Amino acid sequence: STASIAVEAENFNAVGGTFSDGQAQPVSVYTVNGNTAINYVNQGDYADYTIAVAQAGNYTISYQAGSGVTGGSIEFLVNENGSWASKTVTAVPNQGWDNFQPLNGGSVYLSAGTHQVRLHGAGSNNWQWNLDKFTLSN
Ligand SMILES: OC[C@H]1O[C@@H](O)[C@H](O)[C@H](O[C@@H]2O[C@H]3CO[C@@H]([C@@H]2O)[C@@H]3O[C@@H]2O[C@H](CO)[C@H](O)[C@H](O[C@@H]3O[C@H]4CO[C@@H]([C@@H]3O)[C@@H]4O[C@@H]3O[C@H](CO)[C@H](O)[C@H](O[C@@H]4O[C@H]5CO[C@@H]([C@@H]4O)[C@@H]5O)[C@H]3O)[C@H]2O)[C@H]1O
Ligand SMILES: [Ca+2]
Ligand SMILES: [Ca+2]
Ligand SMILES: [Cl-]
Ligand SMILES: [Cl-]
Ligand SMILES: [Cl-]
Repeated sequence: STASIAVEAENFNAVGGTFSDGQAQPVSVYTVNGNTAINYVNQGDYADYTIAVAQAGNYTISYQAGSGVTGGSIEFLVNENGSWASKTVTAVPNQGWDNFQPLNGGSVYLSAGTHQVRLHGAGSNNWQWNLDKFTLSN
């Protein structure tokens, strides 16, 4: 029942958000030290991903995330029949914008099938976090 699904944060299907950050898109892509990541993530911004899951299970979520402020949090949601369902919310340690560190994001039950997942800038700060990737492990 072991399984591992790595998702590159830059590989979102769509991004969204109201915060006026002056960029072409509400969330942007950059590279640092060979790591391609999303940045300019503000409060209320989000990134959507479509994920195929062959093996049903209670997956553990790990993020390769950094932040340069206090009050950034990653909320992981799944779109369940046209309504977003909040799964976990994880504060991101303030250890530097480009300093990605493994971050435990809790667990989420995923059935065998295809899931729309959203990562949302849920924290209190105007500025939230940068993200290299996340992994779902069973
Ligand atoms: O004698 C007094 C008077 O003197 C006059 O000469 C002055 O004009 C003065 O006026 C004051 O001046 C300052 C002090 O009080 C206010 C007053 O007007 C004024 O305060 C400043 O106001 C600015 C707007 O005009 C700003 O708000 C400024 O705050 C800063 O603005 C920028 C720069 O540093 C940050 C700070 O908030 C902010 O930058 C953003 O910071 C984020 C972290 O908080 C983050 O780094 C953002 O960048 C992102 O970082 C990572 C995630 O995504 C990317 C992205 O680049 C990257 O990977 C960053 O943009 C405020 O101090 C008279 O009183
Ligand atoms: Ca933004
Ligand atoms: Ca990446
Ligand atoms: Cl990917
Ligand atoms: Cl939680
Ligand atoms: Cl769950």
